[PDB]
Amino acid sequence: CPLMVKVLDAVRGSPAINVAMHVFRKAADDTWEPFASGKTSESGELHGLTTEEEFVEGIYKVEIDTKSYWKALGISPFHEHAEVVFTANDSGPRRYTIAALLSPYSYSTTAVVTNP
Amino acid sequence: CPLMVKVLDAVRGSPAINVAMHVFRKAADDTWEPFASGKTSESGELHGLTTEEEFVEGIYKVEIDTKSYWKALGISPFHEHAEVVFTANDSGPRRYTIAALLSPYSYSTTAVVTNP
Amino acid sequence: CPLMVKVLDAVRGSPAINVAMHVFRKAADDTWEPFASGKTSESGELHGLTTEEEFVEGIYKVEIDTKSYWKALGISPFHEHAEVVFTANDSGPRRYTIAALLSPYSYSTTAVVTNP
Amino acid sequence: CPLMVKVLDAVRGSPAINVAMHVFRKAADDTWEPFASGKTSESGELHGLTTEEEFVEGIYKVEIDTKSYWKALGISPFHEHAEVVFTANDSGPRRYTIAALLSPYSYSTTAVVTNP
Ligand SMILES: Oc1cc(O)cc(/C=C/c2ccc(O)cc2O)c1
Ligand SMILES: Oc1cc(O)cc(/C=C/c2ccc(O)cc2O)c1
Ligand SMILES: Oc1cc(O)cc(/C=C/c2ccc(O)cc2O)c1
Ligand SMILES: Oc1cc(O)cc(/C=C/c2ccc(O)cc2O)c1
Ligand code: NA
Ligand code: NA
Ligand code: NA
Ligand code: NA
Repeated sequence: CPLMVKVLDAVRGSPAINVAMHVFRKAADDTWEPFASGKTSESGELHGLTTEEEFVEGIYKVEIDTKSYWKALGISPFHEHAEVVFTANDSGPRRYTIAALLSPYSYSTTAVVTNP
Repeated sequence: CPLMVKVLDAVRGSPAINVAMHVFRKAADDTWEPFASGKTSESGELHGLTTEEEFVEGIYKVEIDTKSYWKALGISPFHEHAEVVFTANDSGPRRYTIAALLSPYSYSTTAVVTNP
Repeated sequence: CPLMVKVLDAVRGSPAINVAMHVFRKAADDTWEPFASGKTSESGELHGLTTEEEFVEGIYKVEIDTKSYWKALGISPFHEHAEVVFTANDSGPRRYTIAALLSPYSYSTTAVVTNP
Repeated sequence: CPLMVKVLDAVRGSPAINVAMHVFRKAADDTWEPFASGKTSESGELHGLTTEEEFVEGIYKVEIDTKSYWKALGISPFHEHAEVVFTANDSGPRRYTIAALLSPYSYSTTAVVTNP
């Protein structure tokens, strides 16, 4: 799994389940092209977004729909989404885990990058 | 101050000085219109971005050039930038402080929203 | 200010007001000796904890009563308290700002250390 | 696994490997009794600290030796350790994952609490 996203809920102390996210890749004309999308599982994880062959060098954006998550819990949050923009694979293939820890007015995000 | 941004360095335990950022506002066609910009002071703060009259309801994006900050310290960071996307002023004017705490592979952000 | 503590609420997007904390200093027998205390102001800040002359080399512990803060909001939090343990003044006086960003099941803390 | 701890490195974008930690439980006389200890694996995880039978209701403290971790990388960090103090199992048995995201002058920590 070259790209995995894990989302945690800092209010409830749980994985953030059924969180939608969209991945984009910067095109040659500097526009954001749709790349992949999905929803987190009961473990707060989204696996299977891409493959080694498809996940080429580039600038990628993961846009996590935190707003819908909070609104479904009756909370009016601050952010429209949490987004993570990064260059991937520019020194050869790597495995990326993007983690996001969510609160209504705050988020933290980190990356774990491993060389297979 | 209708909109202030404060940036902190989690590696050195200091304000993040001379950090550049642009602020955009979403246009009716979903493109990002230039709205404000600047760089952080020696206190890690950027004041004077906008005025109360100009800062009306909209979706705003603060795009913080964290990559240039880390590169100046000889550190190859994960993110291209840190971005904070939020609706502002939908219930009339508020004062917004956006804080960002930076590490090479991670950032945390929070908002303090106060009614004038 | 030799030692200041700032506390933020990640659920409500506000300073964390009226948050109680005690500061201890490690004694020669490894017990924690009372050193300072107070509660945060309407700005979420606690100033005036110590003076430069009294604040010498030692291991200090700031114990922030986050549990009482969340319980006052009807929220059952995870932590008994947030604690920040650090050596201070080992290279002579410095000014320390300890910031804590609170959620019910999570907290983040950072330090800003400045040379007078 | 009733208690698991996961530690991540925000500077290097990696699991925090070989991080020592000590777990204590508050005794009837309000002292901290040694409860368990171990070191994180190559995945940054420490499993097997305790068992369902041993992990009774109580106040627990996880003290993560972040100082030695940073010093081994040539970094003089701010904190002596990162500590997590919490009541466990007071409504019946739960499974706890404690996560900590480490930087030299900052740490974030969260808990995921699940009912088996
Ligand atoms: O506490 C810490 C930890 C750590 O990993 C690095 C530093 C200092 C970094 C640094 C790099 C380049 C430069 O021109 C100046 C600097 O201070 C301080
Ligand atoms: O943006 C958010 C999110 C969220 O989950 C809760 C709040 C407000 C909480 C609250 C609770 C008790 C009280 O007396 C006052 C309060 O404001 C605001
Ligand atoms: O651990 C963390 C995470 C994070 O996202 C922010 C902070 C501190 C933010 C901050 C905001 C306003 C202000 O006047 C001062 C501040 O330090 C601390
Ligand atoms: O306090 C924080 C802040 C933050 O941004 C992330 C975490 C947890 C991240 C995480 C990453 C990979 C994984 O397999 C599991 C995880 O829990 C904890
Ligand atoms: Na290359
Ligand atoms: Na409105
Ligand atoms: Na010294
Ligand atoms: Na009980």
